[PDB]
Amino acid sequence: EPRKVREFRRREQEILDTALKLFLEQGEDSVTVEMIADAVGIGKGTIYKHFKSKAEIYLRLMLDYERDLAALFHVARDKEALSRAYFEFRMRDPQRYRLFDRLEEKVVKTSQVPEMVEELHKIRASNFERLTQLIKERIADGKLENVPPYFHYCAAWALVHGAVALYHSPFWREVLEDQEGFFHFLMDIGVRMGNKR
Amino acid sequence: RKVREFRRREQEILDTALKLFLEQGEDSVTVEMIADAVGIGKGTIYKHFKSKAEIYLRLMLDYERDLAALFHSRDKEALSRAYFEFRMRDPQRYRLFDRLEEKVVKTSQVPEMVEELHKIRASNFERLTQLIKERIADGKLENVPPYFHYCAAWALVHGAVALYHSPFWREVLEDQEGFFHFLMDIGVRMGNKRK
Repeated sequence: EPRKVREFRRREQEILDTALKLFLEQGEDSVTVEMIADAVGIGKGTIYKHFKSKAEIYLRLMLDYERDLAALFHVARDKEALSRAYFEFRMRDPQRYRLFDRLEEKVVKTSQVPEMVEELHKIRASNFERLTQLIKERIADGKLENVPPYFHYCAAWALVHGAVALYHSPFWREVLEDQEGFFHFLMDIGVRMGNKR
Repeated sequence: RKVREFRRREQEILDTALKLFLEQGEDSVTVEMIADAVGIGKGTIYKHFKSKAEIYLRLMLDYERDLAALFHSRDKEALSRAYFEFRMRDPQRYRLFDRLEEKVVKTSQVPEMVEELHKIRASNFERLTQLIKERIADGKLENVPPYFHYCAAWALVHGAVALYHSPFWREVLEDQEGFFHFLMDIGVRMGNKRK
């Protein structure tokens, strides 16, 4: 684990953590590589050693999301607890969720960075298979109703999507007085959704 | 009472404006095109609808009155299910109405109808809150603030409508009518108390 590489990776990560933060505070189309560099304490030449364009930063953030999801699914693990962790992971960062929805149009569906996008789709396919495997196992264990597994997949997607929209609604955030009470209620809903009667 | 040369026609004007709105996008549809699809000239501008905005508001007002009629018609579970069915049928109309919130409702257009829309939406909000409170009191729903259940119903419906607009749904999901009733089961079962 040489020092040179540990410290290259650590800077790379600060670049990414800083870019996301700037993207979410100011709107991604404002933010340049240059501002991300100034935010981190480094210059043009240095940031280009890690990312040659904002688009590579964009895709790398989404790849890291997909790798984080992959790591959550990676022994007879507790599938109920994994279901809860899956919803918590998905609803943790609603701003990032919403950013990724726009990045889907602005860079994924254009292959501005074609090698990274090709990779993104393959890990997504694997995460899709991992999530539906969890579904099939909860069905086989009698927890989930025995309907096509994509029914539960689509339910989960819908719940996460509207939960994120709920958090972006001016009307909704004020009615939501106890926000962590509600969050845990939402997790319970997700784990319990489509449970066999 | 012979009044209904007007009645019949009005419902046909609305039914056809909406269809055109959803097929071609509302910004592109004119009263001219609506009188055309229905088979009339401009016996539509005295047919109520002194403008398209009045058609827009009428459609939203009709939607909220039908929602109101749902709550009026004893079986709280069957009513909960009818509510989700009502909200999730026609996701395209749900999306039109969302755009009209910004394009029409939150402006000075047709203020008398917007005022009425705000009132009956508050009415319907209170009837939903009340059904929730009853289901909590009757032990069916978990005893947390009613707005927990209300926000959760809003999120399910909203995410459902987006799902119905998604590349996934219309190309890989096979059994759409079974899925629909599965999603309504989920809404009815959301937040139920476990004994």
